Amino acid sequence: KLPEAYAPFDPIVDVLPVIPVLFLLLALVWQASVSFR
Amino acid sequence: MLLIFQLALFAFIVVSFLLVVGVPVVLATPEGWAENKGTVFSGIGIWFLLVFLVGILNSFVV
Amino acid sequence: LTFDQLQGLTYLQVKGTGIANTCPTLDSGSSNVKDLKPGTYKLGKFCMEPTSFTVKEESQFKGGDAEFVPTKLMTRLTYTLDEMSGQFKVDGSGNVELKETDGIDYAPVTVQLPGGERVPFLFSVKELDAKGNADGFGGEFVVPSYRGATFLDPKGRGAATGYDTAVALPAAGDDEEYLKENIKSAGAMKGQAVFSIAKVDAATGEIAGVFESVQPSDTDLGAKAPKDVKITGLWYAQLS
Amino acid sequence: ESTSLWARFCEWVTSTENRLYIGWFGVLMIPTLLTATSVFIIAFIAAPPVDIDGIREPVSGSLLYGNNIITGAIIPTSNAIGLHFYPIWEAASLDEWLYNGGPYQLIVCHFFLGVCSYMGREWELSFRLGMRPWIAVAYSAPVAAATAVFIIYPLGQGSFSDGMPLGISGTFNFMIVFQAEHNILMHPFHMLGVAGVFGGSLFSAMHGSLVTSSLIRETTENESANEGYKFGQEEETYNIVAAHGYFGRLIFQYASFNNSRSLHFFLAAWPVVGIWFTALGISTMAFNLNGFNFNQSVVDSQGRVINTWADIINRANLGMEVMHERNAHNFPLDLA
Amino acid sequence: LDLFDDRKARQAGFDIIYEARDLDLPQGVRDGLAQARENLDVAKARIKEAEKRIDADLDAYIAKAYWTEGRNELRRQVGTLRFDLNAVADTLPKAAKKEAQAAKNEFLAAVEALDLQLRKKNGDKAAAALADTKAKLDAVIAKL
Amino acid sequence: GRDQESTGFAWWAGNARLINLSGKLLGAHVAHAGLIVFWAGAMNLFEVAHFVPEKPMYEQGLILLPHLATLGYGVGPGGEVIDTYPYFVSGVLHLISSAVLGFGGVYHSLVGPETLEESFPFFGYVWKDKNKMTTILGIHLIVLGLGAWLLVWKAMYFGGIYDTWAPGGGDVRIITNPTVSPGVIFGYLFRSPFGGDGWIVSVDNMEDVIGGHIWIGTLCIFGGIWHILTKPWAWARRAFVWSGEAYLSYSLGAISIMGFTACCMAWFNTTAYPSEFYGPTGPEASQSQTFTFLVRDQRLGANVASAQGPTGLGKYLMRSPTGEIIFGGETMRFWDFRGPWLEPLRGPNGLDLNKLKNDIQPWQERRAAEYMTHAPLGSLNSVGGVATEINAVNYVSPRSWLATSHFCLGFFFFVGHLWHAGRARAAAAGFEKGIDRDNEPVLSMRPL
Amino acid sequence: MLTLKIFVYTVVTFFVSLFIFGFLSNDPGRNPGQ
Amino acid sequence: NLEIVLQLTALLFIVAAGPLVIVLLSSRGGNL
Amino acid sequence: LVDDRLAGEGTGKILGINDPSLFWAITIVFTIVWGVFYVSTREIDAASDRENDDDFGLTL
Ligand SMILES: CCCCCCCCCCCCCCCCCC(=O)OC[C@H](CO[C@@H]1O[C@H](CO[C@H]2O[C@H](CO)[C@H](O)[C@H](O)[C@H]2O)[C@H](O)[C@H](O)[C@H]1O)OC(=O)CCCCCCCCCCCCCCCCC
Ligand code: CLA
Ligand code: CLA
Ligand code: CLA
Ligand SMILES: CC1=C(/C=C/C(C)=C/C=C/C(C)=C/C=C/C=C(C)/C=C/C=C(C)/C=C/C2=C(C)CCCC2(C)C)C(C)(C)CCC1
Ligand SMILES: CC1=C(/C=C/C(C)=C/C=C/C(C)=C/C=C/C=C(C)/C=C/C=C(C)/C=C/C2=C(C)CCCC2(C)C)C(C)(C)CCC1
Ligand SMILES: CC1=C(/C=C/C(C)=C\C=C\C(C)=C\C=C/C=C(C)\C=C\C=C(C)\C=C\C2=C(C)CCCC2(C)C)C(C)(C)CCC1
Ligand code: OEX
Ligand SMILES: [Cl-]
Ligand SMILES: [Cl-]
Repeated sequence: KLPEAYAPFDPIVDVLPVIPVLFLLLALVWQASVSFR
Repeated sequence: MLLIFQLALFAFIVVSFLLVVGVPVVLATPEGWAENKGTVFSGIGIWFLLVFLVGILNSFVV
Repeated sequence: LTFDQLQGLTYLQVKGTGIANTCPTLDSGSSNVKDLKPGTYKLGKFCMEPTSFTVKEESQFKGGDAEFVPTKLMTRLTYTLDEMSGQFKVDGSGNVELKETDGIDYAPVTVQLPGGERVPFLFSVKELDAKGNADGFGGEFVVPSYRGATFLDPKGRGAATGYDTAVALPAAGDDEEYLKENIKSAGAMKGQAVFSIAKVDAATGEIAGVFESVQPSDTDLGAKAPKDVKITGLWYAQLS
Repeated sequence: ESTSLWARFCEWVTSTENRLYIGWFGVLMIPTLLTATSVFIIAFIAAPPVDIDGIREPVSGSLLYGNNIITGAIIPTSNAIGLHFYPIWEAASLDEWLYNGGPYQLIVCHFFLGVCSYMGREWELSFRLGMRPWIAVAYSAPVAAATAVFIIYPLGQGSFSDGMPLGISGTFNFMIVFQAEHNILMHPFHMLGVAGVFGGSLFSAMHGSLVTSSLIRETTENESANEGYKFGQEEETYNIVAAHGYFGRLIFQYASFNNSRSLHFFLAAWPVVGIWFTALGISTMAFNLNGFNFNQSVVDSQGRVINTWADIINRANLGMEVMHERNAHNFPLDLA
Repeated sequence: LDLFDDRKARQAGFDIIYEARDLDLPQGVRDGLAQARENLDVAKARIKEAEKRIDADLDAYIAKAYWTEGRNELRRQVGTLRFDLNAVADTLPKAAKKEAQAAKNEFLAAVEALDLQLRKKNGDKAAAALADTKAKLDAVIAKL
Repeated sequence: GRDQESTGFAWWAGNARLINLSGKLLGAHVAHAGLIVFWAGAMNLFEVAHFVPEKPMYEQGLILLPHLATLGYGVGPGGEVIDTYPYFVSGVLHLISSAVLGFGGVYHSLVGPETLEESFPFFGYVWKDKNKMTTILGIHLIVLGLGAWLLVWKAMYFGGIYDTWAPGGGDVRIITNPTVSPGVIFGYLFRSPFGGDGWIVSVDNMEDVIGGHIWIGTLCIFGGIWHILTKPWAWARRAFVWSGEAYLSYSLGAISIMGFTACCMAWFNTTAYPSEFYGPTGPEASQSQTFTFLVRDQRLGANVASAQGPTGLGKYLMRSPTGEIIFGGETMRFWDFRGPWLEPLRGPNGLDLNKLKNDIQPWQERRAAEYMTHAPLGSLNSVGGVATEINAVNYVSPRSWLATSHFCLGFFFFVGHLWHAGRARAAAAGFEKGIDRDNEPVLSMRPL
Repeated sequence: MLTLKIFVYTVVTFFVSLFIFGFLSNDPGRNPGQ
Repeated sequence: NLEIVLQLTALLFIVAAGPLVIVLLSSRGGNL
Repeated sequence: LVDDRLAGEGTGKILGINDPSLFWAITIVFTIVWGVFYVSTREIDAASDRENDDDFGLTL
């Protein structure tokens, strides 16, 4: 587990590792916004 | 110091969220990197200050 | 390699070399077993490394002079019996009685005769009880069945497990043609081994010599007649 | 012009005037594939039985030893060998080499080098002819599948005896045991592989039927329609717009490729991508990352397990598991 | 079937294998770490037996140049020495605990230096390293 | 950015528009670097949070914590995790460092210079400049050498590295005599990849592991200085395609090999990947099963040496085709396996029969029993055991995840070599867009 | 068998050497375009 | 269930932070 | 033992060189091929029509 001082912040850590796969989708939605120019 | 430490960590998380959205927006904005460049450096400076503040406070709380 | 030389080698220095399949050689020592104090010793590190496999073949040239023809080893370096233990009793008059108890005491070996015939056999000295003088002391040993009672043949037929008939033939199964193959037995046989002492080191309690063993081959769980296999080689042991 | 021996040799090797292109990958492909071909033909006809399981129970795989074309096979190397290198010179006699399954390793090792060099030789000719270099990429899909069943799966399992036998019935034994140990049917990658070949078969039939349906009339009815095409034609032999119109009405207008270049990329990508994943599937299952295991997934309120179709598959998998390599296992777990 | 009386099997740990394969039990219980920590007497006993192996078997192995036997003996019945030394040293008072840890590190350095010489097959340096190892071990046990 | 109208690359090949935009290409590579450091930090904290001390590391689906444990952080003797705080600061340090790395990626991509060749000649480059390319190769070669020296400094001066072969049980150990002999180093490099040899996957000492990284650290530094002070020779100039896409394909072919090697390292090696943290290997688990049944059947009373199987071979003990005494059954294939719990029972000739029936320590039995049940077999949905098993145990070995994933990455990055190297030659030759309709090469060749 | 091993080592080295020095012989220049 | 509520809440922000950047640039006529 | 074999399997020998004669087999063959290649480099490059200077080679 995390140290006791960092216990309230545990839920944030539980969703952090999925952020990098969001960048792939973020690039896709960025290209859609500019009409895939 | 536990309450002080967690407030500093929460403040660090909040300012990180502001930079996560604020920095790309001003960078993409043409006038942003010329005018808002001043307030971005303040955000970066505050972010680094909280990094060291949370870092030292970790010693007295863990 | 003597026993001390082998113990001075790491496993990585032996793995793949092939010297793991060699009985230790007894250098120096003596040629007189009389140097051994009479008594009942504890046989240890007994190992028998074959030096030749010959299989007796019936002579088609009449005369009935069935002789042991030379063979070609087929299963690589997996044919030395080692770690065999037991008791060794030395008599003042030179009488010798050796009795094996545990250890490998068996190794499946396959050799190929001229003509491409693979003859498997279970090279074993199981329950070896040899009595005699130092120059030659022989005895009989148990040769168990090459295949265990639960060995399934390619049709699923076995002795203690499997079909008792040819299931592939729903009608012609259980005919007189297939009765022999359907019924399988795992009975054991016996062989004769004659040992001889050539070197004896009283100080270290180590003995060595040669042996000759004659035993039957695999009977294919009673499906074929066993051939006669003559195994000649060296042997080594540590009395203690 | 070239006077040096090497300059003349390198011109001949890379010459595009040879009936069969050699190239530099061909100086590796030709000797390896001929070596594997020679031993394969000789072993398929006259090789002695091979003790595949390491339990001194030889398995006959040769025509001269009682097999037909369907049941004949080159038996994999003995389980006693494992992954150890077993060239003919590491055997005391050629009889011992044959008994332990030597020819399998000789074929597989030279064959793997052959297909890798065949893949490079495909690139090399494209470069010499000035065409785009990705036919070799499409050939990487069957190469990966061949590499997975002959090299990687034996590598992960720990023995060349677990490779695919070089035979028809031997292939079926490979698949059945593979299902029993890994549940390959429930693996998403064989699922993608099946969609790759079912889809590729569908797309081949559709593309072939659509082009054939749109052939521009250039012959009579007493001649083959093929005669309407002359090798080297600068004009198109079928009407792409007409074929698109048919398939557009068949489902709907935008479900059809109006672009021949996009259509042909799709014809190449779909089977190649599918075979890439099923090749990965066997490779992943080489390290025992099996397919989906839904056994006893559905239980009622009181805990009683309600069977599904997955459990019926497990019953079939159970039967193969307890029968493959009958005499080879002394202990209950099939960890090897 | 014919019956056999193996009721003695539970003694000498027939269930050690079954205990280690029980996922319900924590990892400490499966690996035997919890038992040694709970009952320090078994931990102290294994330290004494490990001392016996070092001050006896190793000397013969080095003299006879049985290098593989010496290295294996340093890891068989001794393969729990590091854990056992830590287990006993933890119970010591903090002031004594610090000194026991320093002594333990000295012994561990000597036994690894001895292991190098056995690997190098250097009899002279191994005998010198063995004598140092035996001296360091006595100091550690005295503190524990 | 750009568009297909002015570049000729569609959106799905959009990053190909950065080939000659060195400044934006820099930000692209720095931003992906921030992602790598971000994942390392985020996954580290994720594993630390989801870590329960009642289970071993390999039973919890952790793949990053074992890497920290092998470096000797928060592990006591015997592979027991004593403190996870070192694992925490590793995650935090990476997570924070990714932020500044991410900022530089975003800065150098969106608002920094597009091309560095004008404003910053030191960092500016053109792919055709072989001299400048080698300097960049030389510079980044030195930092790799320095990174290798960090490992040996950790293993020799800073705490040490976890040694699973350490006398007295596996523990963190200071490496004092690294093996830097040329014969040992060259022996691993040019060893066969087949069984028994295993190429470099068979390194079985931490002395050899950090002895090798001393060679790698030194070679990379000398190679860095070499490739900085020299430009490629004529033989190299006429052998390689000097284009940006060509240099990429060279690296793709290289890390494809590295991906495959990591797959085999995680699957076979037990030194750099201790079984205490990564779990048993494939060979280890199969070897542990026969060892477990050998031990339990001895107590029931049976001579394991004399016991026969149905096939006639030894049920418990047999001989390898080289003569060594090995475990019987199907695990005869894994006879070249070596493990910390099994070597004490092995003498020069193989497994020692006397030690197998007299001196089997309880800890050795417990290790083998644990390794057998955690064999590297599992399903896609992480159901432990063979495919013909019920949904009871939720376990897949980290070795299975590491080997399976990095083989798929290794193979796809080999297709990267095939793709990006083929296109590199065609584009340089000048026919990557198609055959010239008026100048078709085949039309000018003699018919076959 | 050593004679066989030396023969194969000679043969394998021969074809590999041709492959290595073949691609070192200005291979990229052997293309039909300009 | 407070844990999963917090996890979904934190997940809500991050899956929105990305699109929030794009829509702000699109609305403000940014160089995106 | 009963038969003779190289017994080099699984021994981790550099390039599989059990005996020094294999070294001469590889070295002699490589040197010969390298020898004929070395005396032909200039001729091969001459076909390029460029001189193998610092700007030689396929370059995009
Ligand atoms: C034209 C364009 C076309 C585009 C097509 C695009 C297609 C996109 C396809 C995506 C397919 C993947 C879908 C992912 C979401 C599915 C839900 C999920 O995943 O959920 C699955 C699980 C669920 O989470 C938890 O997963 C755990 C898995 O066990 C792990 O933890 C256990 C302890 O609980 C044990 O320790 C065990 O050993 C350990 O493995 C347990 O099952 C928990 O009960 C469970 O809650 O994982 C998790 O969500 C967390 C992990 C998820 C990400 C993992 C990525 C890393 C993968 C590495 C291996 C790669 C490849 C291997 C080969 C594969 C061959 C197919
Ligand atoms: C560090 C390695 C690397 C780098 C720097 C590049 C760089 C480049 N590649 Mg390349 N490539 C690589 C590896 C790499 N590639 C590998 C490993 C393969 C084999 C699959 C390819 C196959 C490939 C092709 C076919 C093409 C390129 C192309 C390009 C250029 C533009 C690509 C682009 O705009 O992206 C755009 C990105 C996308 C459109 C999104 C891609 C969607 C993928 C499938 C995401 C799937 C993720 C998922 C987790 C994968 C599942 C399997 C996984 C678990 C292993 C660019 C310079 C293009 C080119 O030739 O340029 C001229 C081109 O067409 N690459
Ligand atoms: C690791 C992934 C990665 C990276 C680092 C890049 C990087 C880059 N891409 Mg690319 N791309 C990718 C993946 C990636 N791409 C994929 C998967 C595809 C297929 C869909 C594409 C397709 C693509 C195209 C078609 C083009 C690029 C282009 C570019 C370049 C400029 C983009 C730009 O200026 O527009 C501006 C983008 C925005 C204004 C929106 C993004 C705003 C920020 C960056 C989002 C991230 C916020 C972040 C969380 C903030 C935290 C940072 C810090 C405060 C902590 C740039 C260097 C362009 C180019 O080639 O330049 C000539 C372009 O034409 N890419
Ligand atoms: C989704 C993409 C992805 C992901 C998530 C991973 C994830 C992982 N990879 Mg992988 N990889 C990938 C793609 C990916 N990879 C691709 C595309 C390839 C090419 C095909 C590879 C090739 C590859 C190889 C060859 C290896 C991995 C390995 C690993 C594992 C360890 C990572 C590591 O430590 O790296 C490296 C870490 C760093 C670069 C940071 C440390 C750098 C410095 C020098 C270290 C200094 C440490 C120092 C001693 C600490 C002491 C403190 C000091 C002050 C003294 C990890 C779980 C390793 C593994 O475990 O094998 C299975 C490994 O060997 N990968
Ligand atoms: C260029 C571009 C791109 C990309 C980009 C990128 C890739 C970026 C990255 C970025 C990044 C890479 C970022 C990062 C960030 C990070 C951060 C910001 C951090 C944070 C942290 C915090 C806030 C804290 C935490 C904590 C600790 C301290 C301890 C524990 C607890 C916790 C967890 C709470 C794209 C695709 C869009 C396209 C277009 C262009
Ligand atoms: C570390 C941390 C942090 C940071 C974070 C971050 C960095 C984030 C980012 C994130 C991101 C980066 C996000 C993004 C995402 C994306 C999305 C969400 C999208 C999606 C999309 C979709 C889903 C769709 C697509 C498409 C189109 C539209 C086109 C066509 C096709 C399709 C439909 C497919 C914070 C602050 C929290 C603090 C704490 C710590
Ligand atoms: C760390 C360590 C170690 C190792 C170390 C080392 C020392 C490594 C190295 C390595 C090296 C040192 C090398 C390798 C590799 C290389 C390669 C693999 C490649 C080659 C390539 C290529 C690519 C070729 C090509 C060619 C040429 C000639 C030119 C052009 C043409 C061609 C393409 C044909 C050991 C084991 C102890 C273990 C522990 C750790
Ligand atoms: O070798 Mn061919 O099949 Ca792969 O699992 Mn274990 O090992 Mn044997 O059994 Mn099931
Ligand atoms: Cl079967
Ligand atoms: Cl088994």
